[PDB]
Amino acid sequence: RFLKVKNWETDVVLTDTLHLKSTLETGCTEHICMGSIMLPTKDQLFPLAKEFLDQYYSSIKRFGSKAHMDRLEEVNKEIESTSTYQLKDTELIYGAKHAWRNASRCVGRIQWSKLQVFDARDCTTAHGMFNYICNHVKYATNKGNLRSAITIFPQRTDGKHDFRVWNSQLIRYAGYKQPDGSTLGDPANVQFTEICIQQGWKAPRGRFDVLPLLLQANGNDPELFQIPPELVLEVPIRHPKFDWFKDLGLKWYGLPAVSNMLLEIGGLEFSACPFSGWYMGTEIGVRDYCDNSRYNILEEVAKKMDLDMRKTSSLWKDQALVEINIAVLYSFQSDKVTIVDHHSATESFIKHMENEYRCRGGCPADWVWIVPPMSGSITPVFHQEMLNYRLTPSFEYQPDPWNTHVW
Amino acid sequence: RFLKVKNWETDVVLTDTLHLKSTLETGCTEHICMGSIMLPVRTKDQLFPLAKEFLDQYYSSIKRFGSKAHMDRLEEVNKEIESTSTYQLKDTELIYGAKHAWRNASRCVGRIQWSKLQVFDARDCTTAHGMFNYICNHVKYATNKGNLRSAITIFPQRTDGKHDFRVWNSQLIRYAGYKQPDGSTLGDPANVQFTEICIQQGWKAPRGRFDVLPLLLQANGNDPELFQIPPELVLEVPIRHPKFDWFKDLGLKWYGLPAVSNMLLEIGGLEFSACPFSGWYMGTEIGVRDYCDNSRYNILEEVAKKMDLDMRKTSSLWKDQALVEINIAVLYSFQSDKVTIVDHHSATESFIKHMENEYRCRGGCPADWVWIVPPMSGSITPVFHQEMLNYRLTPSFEYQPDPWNTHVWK
Ligand code: HEM
Ligand code: HEM
Ligand SMILES: N=C(NCCC[C@H](N)C(=O)N[C@H]1CN[C@H](C(N)=O)C1)N[N+](=O)[O-]
Ligand SMILES: N=C(NCCC[C@H](N)C(=O)N[C@H]1CN[C@H](C(N)=O)C1)N[N+](=O)[O-]
Ligand SMILES: C[C@H](O)[C@H](O)[C@H]1CNc2nc(N)[nH]c(=O)c2N1
Ligand SMILES: C[C@H](O)[C@H](O)[C@H]1CNc2nc(N)[nH]c(=O)c2N1
Ligand SMILES: [Zn+2]
Repeated sequence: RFLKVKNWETDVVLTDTLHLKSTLETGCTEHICMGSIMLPTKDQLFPLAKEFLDQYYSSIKRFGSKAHMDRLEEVNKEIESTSTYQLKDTELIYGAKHAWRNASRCVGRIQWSKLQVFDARDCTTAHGMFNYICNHVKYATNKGNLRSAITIFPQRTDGKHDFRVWNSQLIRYAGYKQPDGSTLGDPANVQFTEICIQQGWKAPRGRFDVLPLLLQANGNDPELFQIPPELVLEVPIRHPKFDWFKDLGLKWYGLPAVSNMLLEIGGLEFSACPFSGWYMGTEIGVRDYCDNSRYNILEEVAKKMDLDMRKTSSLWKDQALVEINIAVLYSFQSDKVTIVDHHSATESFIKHMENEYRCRGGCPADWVWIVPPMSGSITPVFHQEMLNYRLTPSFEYQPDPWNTHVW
Repeated sequence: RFLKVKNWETDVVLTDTLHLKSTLETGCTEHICMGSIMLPVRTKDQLFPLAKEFLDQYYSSIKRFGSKAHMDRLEEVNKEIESTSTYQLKDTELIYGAKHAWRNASRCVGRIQWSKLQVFDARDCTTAHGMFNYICNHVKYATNKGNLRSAITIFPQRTDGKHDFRVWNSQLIRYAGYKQPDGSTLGDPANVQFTEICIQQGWKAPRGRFDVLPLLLQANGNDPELFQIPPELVLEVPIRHPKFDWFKDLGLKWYGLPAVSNMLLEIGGLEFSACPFSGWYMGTEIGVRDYCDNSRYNILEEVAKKMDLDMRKTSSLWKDQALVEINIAVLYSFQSDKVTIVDHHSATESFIKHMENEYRCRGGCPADWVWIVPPMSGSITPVFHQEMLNYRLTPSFEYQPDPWNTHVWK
């Protein structure tokens, strides 16, 4: 059926048909919605490859052409002979860009077409991966003028020769469980921070220690590598009015780079495909700094501001939250490091949504993830009905490597 | 089938079995989620089974399932339906049904209070004047001079669909809205259409910024009638700030009693089209939505100016800063005038405790994440980190089309 999506702030109604092309399951049913759940053969391969190629040739205005038929049959024969196939560079680039385009949880998709794709399919060792990663980090960082990019390592074969980046993000801070029972550094990485130790790393036992890369090539055991400190751009956090802010000793990295997801293109699976863009202010100030299970710094900032913390009704938590986020955006803009505020980011997404509806007939979006973690209703996306569904190519979650690896 | 729900902040995992008793559809499919969509005369046939389900639930609740009383009631109702095409609920069943419709309301964060609902039986009402009296008594009871008490008033159920009882107002108390020929709006933009209907029906509008609308009441399917709610019964709170003396000069105020009056209460197959209910406000409803929505009073700018914030670039978060102070103002004003109100931190914390309790004693708690998470400071409230399952259980409250779109004028 043809579904319609309305914006209750502007009355604008959009009709969605793109969902009719969805193939994967959402996790919901006619009786139950699981919209807030974080994680809901040669015979299988060709139809997938066919699906992909058809849309590829359709995008290049050559659907049903000789070239299309030729390619479709070449891949077909290749699969029947090699149980798999290889994507042309042009197809790989198209696929990576569309996987981003179809990422329902990403609010920054208005940038989808500008993706720089690095073909790392000729890689064979961990030192090789380290080289490709350093180059990606340096390219995307661009002295502070961040550029979107993704590096694609060799596709899956027999499931035993998988390339995998063990880190969840190329750049993250370590976490250590102290005697006090408390946590030093980022609590979210405690476990990983230990697998590094349990592997050889020499943790400076610090609050903000950039973790090392744990690279896995061809299924072998992962190796560690220190990212050239000179390549890891960091920003000191200070408030544009509270001189005492710098005394908190807070800093964060400028390059957000997810490295544990799986890129699926035409049936082929790329288990190591780290990608990076740039931060939206709230990701750091609200989630990394204020989540109770993270650096949880609200009380500290609350105290230094001297606001009544006796009653929650004084909204001291809210007041403190705003100041921390103003500081983050100020520190990044002052160090000339790319970053976008939730107001600007959400405005762009709405524009992107309208473009996608009139050009592709729709745009899968996960409201739960798209609406910012603070000031939700004062951003335009809060009032925008959204339809979530899965389209391929796509980025998927996958089990951690240390829970499936056979040393 | 068992369904696990996890809180990523506490790692506490809960198991849901209650969904197995869900019957109504959600709108979602196995290929698409419609979780963020605002809006996703029965026959004797589909009536007794609906009646049976409810009665079994009721007798099981009082530990009398299978009792002679339980069996006799089923026979009584069956005979009634086949004999008259419908049936009448006993007072006890109505109270149980009303409380559970609230308990099952997936979009309500105030459910920890469900068992404390005061139910007023207005099923003997026959005229609009009759309805007005019942509503006035409800408003006075619930207000209780500022110490708000939850309540619901239930008018006669639907019969053939042509004698419906309806409260045309969306809320018992709301401010009028007026569109100016220059395109601007005086008052609350959200109530312009209804305000026009009221004027056309003869209401003499004072055309101000905060004029309490009159009640438009429909009884027995007849044309609706206008009634002014006694001013002395409408509790209002002047909004001021604890530190900003200029805030009060913004001339802002709001009523203390939120009273939804356009929903349909479904109990055991019976439909009650007029069932106004009220509780008390959570601060953000007024401060964030009624005052700051671009399509409502939209006071962000004026407030940001007076605070002299840097409004040249959004990156200064002047909207966020102004938003917090306005919400501080709302909470402070209500508490000072001793009118019940709850902040979002307290309300969401209570909901989490309610939800965990329900999972243990009931086996589940349907919840709509999109609606439960507050419209400001989302992630610093426990609910943001709580996975929730949304499904429909009956008794329940449902939306129904606006009466002016379906009413046959006499
Ligand atoms: C251009 C700048 C970009 C911005 C402003 C942006 C912003 C966002 C934000 C705010 C989120 C939510 C993060 C979280 O809460 O964990 C997100 C998620 C995501 N983005 Fe983007 N993004 C950008 C670039 C990218 C790129 C380059 C790709 C891939 C090629 C991408 C793929 C995704 C995916 C797959 C998710 C969901 C990840 C998950 O489930 O953890 N994004 N993005
Ligand atoms: C004790 C005070 C109560 C509080 C703090 C509370 C709070 C809330 C809030 C914050 C919402 C969302 C409002 C919106 O964004 O439009 C809501 C919705 C709702 N509540 Fe409660 N509530 C309370 C009492 C009640 C009562 C007495 C009932 C019924 C007997 C009830 C039934 C519902 C329903 C059905 C909805 C959804 C209405 C809609 O879809 O517009 N609530 N409540
Ligand atoms: N802006 C981002 N954001 C995505 C990565 C940063 C994000 N703030 C983060 O820490 N994501 C983690 C933590 N929670 C997610 C999960 N799925 O559990 C992954 N990416 N980009 O390429 O520009
Ligand atoms: N706290 C409430 N809140 C619900 C009523 C107030 C709410 N803020 C409101 O104005 N609801 C309207 C506007 N949006 C809803 C809709 N369905 O479109 C109804 N109720 N209570 O019983 O205590
Ligand atoms: C339980 C709930 O799904 C979870 O807390 C989600 C909510 N929305 C989110 N939205 C974004 N962007 N990022 C997140 O990590 C989350 N967490
Ligand atoms: C489109 C989206 O569903 C809509 O804006 C919803 C979001 N969450 C909400 N949550 C509450 N409590 N109240 C609302 O009116 C809404 N509006
Ligand atoms: Zn759903």
